[PDB]
Amino acid sequence: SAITKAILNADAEARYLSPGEIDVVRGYLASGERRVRVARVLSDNALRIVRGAGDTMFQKRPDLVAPGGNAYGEVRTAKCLRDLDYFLRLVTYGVLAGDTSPIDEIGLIGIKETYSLLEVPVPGVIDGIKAAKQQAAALLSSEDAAEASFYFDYVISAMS
Amino acid sequence: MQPIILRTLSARRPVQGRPNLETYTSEVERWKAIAQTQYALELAKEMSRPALRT
Ligand SMILES: CCC1=C(C)/C(=C/C2=NC(=C\c3[nH]c(/C=C4\NC(=O)[C@H](C)[C@H]4CC)c(C)c3CCC(=O)O)/C(CCC(=O)O)=C2C)NC1=O
Repeated sequence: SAITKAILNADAEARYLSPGEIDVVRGYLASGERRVRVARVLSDNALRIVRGAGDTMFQKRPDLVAPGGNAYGEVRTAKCLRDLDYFLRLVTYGVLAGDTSPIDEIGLIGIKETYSLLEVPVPGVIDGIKAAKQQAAALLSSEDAAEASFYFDYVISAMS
Repeated sequence: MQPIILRTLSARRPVQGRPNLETYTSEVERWKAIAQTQYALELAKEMSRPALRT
């Protein structure tokens, strides 16, 4: 959270929250209702966003679901769609929490070597996440789209 | 027996061989991917359920 990050900085320096930390927390608390609105819209349309993202990613890379592909098979395609759903949920978490920590502890620390061991092609994951981002921006207004795109782009960048 | 009766008329079809079906094959692969995705969504929903809450 923004609050957790500010408090951890104060605690590590053994001091009360500074005027800048207080202003950060005030800004986050002021943005709370907008964050909740965006997160609610994303959570209500999770199935549509993931279904469209998977369609777009498999259309752009038919080799994934072709024989010999990483996602080939019912169980593997299920796991791929499940990962897309996971990343969408984590983006909603980041939007609510006002920082990238939930996305880090839950889904981005160790994902690189995880996907490396399983030979999961990271460009395909990035394509799926960009597809999810576009599906989401379709549902959100321009300002809400920008807010959600911050965390979508963070996930994309952390994958690469 | 002196009418002109035509016995062996040529058929419409040309002598060539069957054309390749690569594009049709790719489009069928696309439909198969679309069909696989909707069942994969159900199994993926089953995958995200909690662990030991039976
Ligand atoms: C909640 C946070 C969280 C994340 C993010 C997560 C990702 C994740 N995906 C995995 C497997 C997988 N992940 C994918 C998905 C990828 N392969 C496809 O080609 C696509 C390019 C791409 C998805 C867009 C696939 C196909 C597997 C199975 C591969 C295998 O069995 O080796 C695994 C290994 C364990 C398992 O099989 O379930 C993890 C840890 N797990 C988590 O607990």
